[PDB]
Amino acid sequence: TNLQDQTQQIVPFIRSLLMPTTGPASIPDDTLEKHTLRSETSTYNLTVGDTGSGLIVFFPGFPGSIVGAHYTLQGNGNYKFDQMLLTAQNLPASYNYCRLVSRSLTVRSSTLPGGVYALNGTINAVTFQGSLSELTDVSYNGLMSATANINDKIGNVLVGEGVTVLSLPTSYDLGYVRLGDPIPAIGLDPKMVATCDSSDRPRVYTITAADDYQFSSQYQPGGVTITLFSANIDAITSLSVGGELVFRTSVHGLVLGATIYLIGFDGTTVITRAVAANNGLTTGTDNLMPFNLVIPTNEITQPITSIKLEIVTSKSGGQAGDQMSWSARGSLAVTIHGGNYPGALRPVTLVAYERVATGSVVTVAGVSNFELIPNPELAKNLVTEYGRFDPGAMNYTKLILSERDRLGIKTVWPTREYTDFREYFM
Amino acid sequence: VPFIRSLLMPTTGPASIPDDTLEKHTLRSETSTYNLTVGDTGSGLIVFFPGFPGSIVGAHYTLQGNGNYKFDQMLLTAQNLPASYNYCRLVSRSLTVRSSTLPGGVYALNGTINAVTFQGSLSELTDVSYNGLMSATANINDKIGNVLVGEGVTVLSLPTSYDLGYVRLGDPIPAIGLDPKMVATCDSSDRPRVYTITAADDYQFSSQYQPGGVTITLFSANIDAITSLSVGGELVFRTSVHGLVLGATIYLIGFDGTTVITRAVAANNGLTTGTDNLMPFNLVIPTNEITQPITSIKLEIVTSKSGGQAGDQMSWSARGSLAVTIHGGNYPGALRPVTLVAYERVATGSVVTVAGVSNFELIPNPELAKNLVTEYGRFDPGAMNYTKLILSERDRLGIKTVWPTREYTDFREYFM
Amino acid sequence: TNLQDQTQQIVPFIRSLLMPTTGPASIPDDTLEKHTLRSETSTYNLTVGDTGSGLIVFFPGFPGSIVGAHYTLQGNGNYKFDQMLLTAQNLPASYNYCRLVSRSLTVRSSTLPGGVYALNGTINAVTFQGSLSELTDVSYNGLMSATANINDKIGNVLVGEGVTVLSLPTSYDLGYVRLGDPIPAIGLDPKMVATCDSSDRPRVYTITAADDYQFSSQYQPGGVTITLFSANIDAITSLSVGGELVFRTSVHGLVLGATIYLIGFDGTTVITRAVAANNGLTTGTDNLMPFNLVIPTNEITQPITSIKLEIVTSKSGGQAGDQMSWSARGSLAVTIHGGNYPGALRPVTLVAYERVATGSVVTVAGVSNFELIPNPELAKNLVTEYGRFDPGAMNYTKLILSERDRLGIKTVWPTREYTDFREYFM
Amino acid sequence: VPFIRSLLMPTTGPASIPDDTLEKHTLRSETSTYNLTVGDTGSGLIVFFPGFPGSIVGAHYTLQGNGNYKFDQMLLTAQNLPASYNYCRLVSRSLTVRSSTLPGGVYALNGTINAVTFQGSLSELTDVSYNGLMSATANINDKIGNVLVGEGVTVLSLPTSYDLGYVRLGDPIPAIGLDPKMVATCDSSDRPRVYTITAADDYQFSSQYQPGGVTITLFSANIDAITSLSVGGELVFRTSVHGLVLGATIYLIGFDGTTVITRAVAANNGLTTGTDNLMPFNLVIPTNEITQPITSIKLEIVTSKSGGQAGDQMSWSARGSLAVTIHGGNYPGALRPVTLVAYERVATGSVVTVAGVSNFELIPNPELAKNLVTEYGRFDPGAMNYTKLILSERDRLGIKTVWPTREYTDFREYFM
Repeated sequence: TNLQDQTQQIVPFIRSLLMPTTGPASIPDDTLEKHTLRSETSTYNLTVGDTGSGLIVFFPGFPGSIVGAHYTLQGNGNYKFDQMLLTAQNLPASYNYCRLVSRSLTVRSSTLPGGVYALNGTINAVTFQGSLSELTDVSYNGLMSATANINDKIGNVLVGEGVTVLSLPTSYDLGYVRLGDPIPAIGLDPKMVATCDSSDRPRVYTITAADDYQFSSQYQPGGVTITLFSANIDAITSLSVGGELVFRTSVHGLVLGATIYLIGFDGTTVITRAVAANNGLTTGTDNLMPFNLVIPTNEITQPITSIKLEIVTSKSGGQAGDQMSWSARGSLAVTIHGGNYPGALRPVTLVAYERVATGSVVTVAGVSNFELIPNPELAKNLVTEYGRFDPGAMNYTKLILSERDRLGIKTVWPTREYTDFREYFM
Repeated sequence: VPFIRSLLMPTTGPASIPDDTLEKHTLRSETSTYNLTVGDTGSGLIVFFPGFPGSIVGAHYTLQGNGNYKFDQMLLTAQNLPASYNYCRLVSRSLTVRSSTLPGGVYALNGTINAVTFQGSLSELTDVSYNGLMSATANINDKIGNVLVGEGVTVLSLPTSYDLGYVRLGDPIPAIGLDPKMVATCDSSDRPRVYTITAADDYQFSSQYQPGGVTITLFSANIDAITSLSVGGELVFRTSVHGLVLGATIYLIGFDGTTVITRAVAANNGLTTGTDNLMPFNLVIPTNEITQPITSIKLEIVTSKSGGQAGDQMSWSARGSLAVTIHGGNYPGALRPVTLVAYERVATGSVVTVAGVSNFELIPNPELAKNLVTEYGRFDPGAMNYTKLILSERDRLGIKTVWPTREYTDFREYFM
Repeated sequence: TNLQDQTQQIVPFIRSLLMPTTGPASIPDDTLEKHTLRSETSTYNLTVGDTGSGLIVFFPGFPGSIVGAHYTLQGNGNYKFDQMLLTAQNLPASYNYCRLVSRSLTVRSSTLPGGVYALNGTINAVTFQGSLSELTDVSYNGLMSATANINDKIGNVLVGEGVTVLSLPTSYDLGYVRLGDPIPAIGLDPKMVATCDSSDRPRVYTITAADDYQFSSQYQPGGVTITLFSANIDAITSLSVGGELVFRTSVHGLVLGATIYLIGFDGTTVITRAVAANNGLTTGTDNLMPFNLVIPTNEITQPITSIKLEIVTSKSGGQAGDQMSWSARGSLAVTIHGGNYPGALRPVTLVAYERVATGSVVTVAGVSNFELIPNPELAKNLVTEYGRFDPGAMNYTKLILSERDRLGIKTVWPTREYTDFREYFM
Repeated sequence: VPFIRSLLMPTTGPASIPDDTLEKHTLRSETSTYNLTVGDTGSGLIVFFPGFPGSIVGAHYTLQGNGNYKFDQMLLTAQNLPASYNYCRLVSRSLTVRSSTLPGGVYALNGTINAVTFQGSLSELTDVSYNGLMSATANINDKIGNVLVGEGVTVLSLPTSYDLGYVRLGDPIPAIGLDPKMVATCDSSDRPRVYTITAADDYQFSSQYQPGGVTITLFSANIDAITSLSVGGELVFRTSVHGLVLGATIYLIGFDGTTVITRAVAANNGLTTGTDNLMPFNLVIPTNEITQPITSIKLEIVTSKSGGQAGDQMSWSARGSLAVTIHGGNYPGALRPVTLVAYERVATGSVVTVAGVSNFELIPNPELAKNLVTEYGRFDPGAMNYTKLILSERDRLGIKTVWPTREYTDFREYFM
């Protein structure tokens, strides 16, 4: 395939929705705003590990320049993070706002490593209607029993034929999200950043960590470490943590220390942020540590599945054999900025492969169709205008999406079936 | 259809928006008039907020004999909307700026007008000068230049988005306290705008001891704010020199560069060596003390060591991230469409006249909802498609946002 | 006049060269290169002084955002720098290269203050084929003796009529000019700038400052200051000073210091840079101070007219009325980076106004057409392409400019003669 | 062979450029061939200079197991042209990147190619990865994606400018010296590129005493060099502490992060209290020390204290600005047009074959000019207008700078 950008190719909405490789249109709905169309590609040659198996989490509907992430299944039974898939152009560096019109990806392996003379490999895929940590079984086999819809899952497509991910809409009449763009700033630190993050429709978890949890342990050198909770969260962008815990004690000479851990999908620790240090407890008094954590977007290198609180307690001068004890009563509220905008976390497409030869490649190639608002430096030079009026396009989209089971339009295609559906729709 | 009559001619009256937000409301229309005296250089800037749901129409700035501006006042509406209403929604707005002096001869008085419609907020502009306004947009019909003040400029509010919820105005809720200066309101909160400022990344600071302490500015960053704001986060300090005392102060800086609000965030933090020291940030700033618009934020750090020897070294190391939250910031209209009207060197003793009409979809507070009847919008089919068609053909029909006023009179007679 | 910005309107080069407010065209020549067409306005309400007189020094042909400079005239016959006349869009912020296509300015004072019944003022205006500090007589009457051509000057134009300035070409087949564009760079100092300068066709002034020059004076406490030379130079953008002076003496214990001044058009010192610091001398041996100066563009707030070198000599062990003496032999060079580009300094138009009523205005309004090359952030999002082919345009331009004394085409027009010429050509 | 045939098909044979530059010369055609060995990950980056007037074709980089790159070699033409010629112009150039590995079965081997043509230099690219190449331009005839290595890509050189003079090849001049490894050349001088870096604008430094001193990096900036450069300017150091001494070093960093060239700029430079202290910069970097192209530059000041004591204070403050002249840097083709061809994950045991042909107009050195005849160019009127007619209508005819090899083969067949 000889890919070219289609951003000067004017197209109706109904073609650009189902065939996103044609070019961008604008979304016909009640949001009237001056904007700019841009069609953006993404080309990858993913590497096959030593077992032949993997997992390609796709994020269809994401209103920005993240497509997904690739993982390699290790030999012991775990996953290991390879890289996050992106789009071609870094969209925060030139545009403030964004809104996804359509998207289509293509996963295929057909090109025979150097000492190999036969082709091997199969593909299972679904489209799960929740976030990545919400999914209960992420195997190759158990991936299929994730949804009850027939059209949202496909089974044992050969890896040479390939699969095709199609982005069906999560909503309309949506607002433009704010891309995480730098704002002008000067500081004494040369590696100082400041961004304007995506903030409309946030996601808030609340975690009751302890409701009078009694602690009891003996003295040890260096302290005693427990883990107060290990709840699951969902994060591709920035996030903040708030709340408190309230401590009571009857033993003198205790100091406290807490830390927050953010664990990725593959199980490794992504971020360690210290919370308390040299926090001396006083008996007969509700004393407390507050939680004021703000984690920026660039700290996140891979997606995040869980969050964890470890607390290190140690007596100052007991030194031999004595008790240590405290109680905890508090609640904390984790806020994910822009977590409930439909598409940022909600539809998750998983494409897993098996049996593919070691050292072979799995080629992922796609094209995204956005609509944007420029930043102050690019708006001096580029023209924005309202969308071209087309009546009866929204009704025809509602018609197609309502009568979808009999027309056989699916969000996860075999490539040979998507191709002659496309040629019939031509 | 009465909606494009109320949209292209907002002095005619209000009409309800034909979209799918079906809520009981009442239509009200409110005027804003001002006779603006002119400065000693004759020049200045009028920033407009045309899509803004609320009483705030604009802001006035006068340009000094230097290059810097000076805040004059805030252009508001006739009556206060949060004193009698809870929710609000903008239908349309028109705003005329003219010099009401009328020369008695043939050659006119001094002063011309530039007028651009910038598609981002106020602090995102690069050049705010009179010449430098006409770079800020590349659209042919969002800017007009070199228009005489005797003719005038008229500013129109074209939509930024439809299907928008009603926004809560900054209305007083019933509250009692011991301080007679207590103000408790219910601010606009839907669609926040959040900044994240990684201020320090293992930054080191070293200085000689001085009496009183050494003050540095850790960062400065451009943010936009007209209403309630909040700062939260944490800086983390490590040191090895004993006996340091830390104190931080936040700042909010205006469009004229003058400091609006100073809040001492941390005071008398004593550092401990070999541990991990905390300076957590907890600020809420109410709307009632935002006197002018806010353009940037600053953070100053003042460190000092008890003991007092002139050869002493003080040193610490910093890392952290802080987050600034603008409540109701990413609502379309509250900050993003900004119209600037700059007049240069008008004659001394001249009067510049601002006069307009705004049209609303309001919802009354409970003491006045005993007397006002609210009801659903009057249904007309095809108003939305005809609005979409007229705005799709905006370039060929010559519908602008700023213009000369006589061109708008010729447009208005041709449209009626 | 209600100015609008026409860059979306194509035009031939003959209509854009003679009537540059119509729109931008592409220069037909053998410089074949992908570019974008950009046309820019510039509007000013200049303030008249207390005497009513002044001067407007334009720069027709400058390949950048600098149009000119305004100087008011003081009550004691001196001048005083008001401001720089610039283009609306800062072109180095978003473009890297630049050629000028056309330009057309208009000076006019039709409006008058609130109580005044009558309108005063007359204009002289000349086009001078040399640089700014080469002009010998800058008086109101002495402008007319700056050129011998019928069409490069006009006098006694009433200020309510106005004067129009048109830039006829100085050359063709010129390369583009590297604008003073910002660079990606990080440093410790937060107010760090680093630019890529205009450097094609530089200008060199060499100055033999001394040739066995003998100094002798009595001892004053602190030393005496003497001015070794001063010379007329020409600089708007960055320049460099390089060279060396070699000192030789026979009096024990002397301390030398040197400082370089740069003077504006009005006489005030723009830039001071020290060259020698405490620089002790040695008897019986030639010892030397070198010159290594780099002046960036943003240090220069007004056009530079002369350069000066003051040398401060001193004696460490003070004694009442003893002799001090030295000798000098050295030559230093000044390199105005990109000074010899035809248009950047070589033609200058001066528009002097007299007897305008005080407190009134003088209004400068123009249109400048360019051909530019975007920066790496804007070339992601803007289409650039080759110029439009029209044969015989270059020959017709050469014919028009060969017979300009017969056809009556001039650089300095009076207004409404340009209007009836414009309506006849249209 | 005419010019318009030699421009679009450079394998045909060389012609001379029809323009107003009449000079006795001789025209020439050179062929360069490189069989390339693919690294362990399988990916890399070939960076072509499609308009370079001399005999430097490109540079191979290899992507490692981490994110880093490694320099392989500078790809060159067949003969070293500065050994035998003085001056040059480039007429045309065409290069071809594919694998000559000819699969036996039905399916092919691993490997794809991206390719873009970027209109600025190499250190001006924001993202240089495989995926991030195809964002670097907006023209659809300057980028292509997922091209198989079995098909391959083809790079064509279209003009950046015409009516440009010759450039001096870096030929050696006759010289004698005591040192046997003495190099003296005459290199490219016309149309320089000058950078101005205000390195410190009243910066202030403060630190404790340490043995060996404290090293701090003053600035870092992205420059461009394939041939010789120089550095000039000063720094004025003000201090207040006795016994200080300074020493600086300028590093030139390659495209892969590796330090290419280090030069001691000043050393054992003592500071005097209360006066200015000048540290002038005078560096000349010849062409032969540059092995891989330079994309960055640093300055690192090592402060120290004479007669030092533990825990003792040392501090200074500096101002100054610097100049960096790249000789022959603003000449069109030396640095400004750059074509990048990135290949990813080619199969194990496969070779990538860079092979092409370049056409020149050359003037010999005086040892070879006594045996070749040099003459004026051939006269063909209308070749320049026909060239302009082809290039002005480039999108309707579909003439690209990067081609698939099969589509350029089809173009070549129906252009014969």
